Amino acid sequence: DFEEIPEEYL
Amino acid sequence: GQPSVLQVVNLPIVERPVCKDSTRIRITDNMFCAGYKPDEGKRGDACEGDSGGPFVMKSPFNNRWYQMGIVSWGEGCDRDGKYGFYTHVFRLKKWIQKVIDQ
Amino acid sequence: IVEGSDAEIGMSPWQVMLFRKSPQELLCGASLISDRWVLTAAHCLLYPPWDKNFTENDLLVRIGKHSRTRYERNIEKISMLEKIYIHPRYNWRENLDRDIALMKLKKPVAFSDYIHPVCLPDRETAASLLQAGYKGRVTGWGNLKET
Amino acid sequence: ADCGLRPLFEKKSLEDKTERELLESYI
Ligand SMILES: N=C(N)N1CC=C(CCNC(=O)[C@@H]2C[C@@H]3CC[C@@H](O)C[C@@H]3N2C(=O)[C@@H](Cc2ccccc2)NC(=O)[C@H](O)Cc2ccccc2)C1
Ligand SMILES: *[C@@H]1O[C@H](CO)[C@@H](O)[C@H](O)[C@H]1NC(C)=O
Ligand code: NA
Ligand code: NA
Repeated sequence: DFEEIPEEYL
Repeated sequence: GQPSVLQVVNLPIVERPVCKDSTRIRITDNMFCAGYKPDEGKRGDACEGDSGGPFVMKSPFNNRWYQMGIVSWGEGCDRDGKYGFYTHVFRLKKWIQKVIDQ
Repeated sequence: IVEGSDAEIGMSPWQVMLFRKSPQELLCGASLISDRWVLTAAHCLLYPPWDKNFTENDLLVRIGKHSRTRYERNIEKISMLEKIYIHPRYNWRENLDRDIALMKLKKPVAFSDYIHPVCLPDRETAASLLQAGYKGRVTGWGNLKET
Repeated sequence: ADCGLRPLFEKKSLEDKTERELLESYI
């Protein structure tokens, strides 16, 4: 249930 | 079961004899335990997922926060007669400095 | 944290979240001690009995957070690990003696209202504050209950 | 050299809701 983090962070 | 935001709790450091007598696990000088005793009423304890987190104290001398421990282990969570065990940061500071000095 | 309370904003600016890449989940708590060093428990990274042996690439550290699950845009900072250092004498075979590990960040993290390092004690500090009866503070995004 | 001083608290001279509890225990 963790919100997706920016793609830049691998 | 899971908090929506960061949780916090203040807990008193416990006497070594009491820590030792609360568990079957062998305690070493690189550990210390904290938490309220059954007759103190107040509760609180770290638990699964908190591992690695800091146990800090605020100095009344220079008013800075110091990390004295790291959440390490415990038998259950917030059980009467049981305490939270933390890695003794100062005891392992030579190693810390050695690594950072590289 | 069991029987605790909601932390205030900026209350623990040194709190760090060890985040697992895949599956994306909370791994452990940790702490910021300088712009490039994070302190945590050794058993968060290494525990052979369960076949746990994380490498730098398996995780990320999220700093400046408050909310557990949300990506706190413009507030939290996510760093990659350059290297992991586990205490050579960490005793995972028995009692987790010397349960400590350091993680060096690839790039320094910029401090802010929500990101700031905690101090490490010196002898006198430890001696005077580490006494039975004295209270410390523990923080984290772990279980609210044992079961 | 600014370790342990929180931007939103000590730096601004504001106390959090329970830090006093810690101070009180250090008898
Ligand atoms: N501050 C607190 N309370 N805590 C707890 C967790 C943390 C932080 C998280 N840290 C842990 O969980 C560590 C990791 C260690 C290795 C992996 C696994 O075996 C669990 C072991 N841990 C325990 O605390 C043991 C006691 C132990 C100490 C040293 C060597 C071996 C065992 N407790 C239990 O297994 C159950 O709690 C027992 C149990 C209780 C109730 C019901 C079922 C099982 C801090
Ligand atoms: C952990 O994994 C690393 C990388 O594969 C390896 O070098 C090290 O020996 C392993 N340690 C243990 C206890 O498995
Ligand atoms: Na015992
Ligand atoms: Na208890």
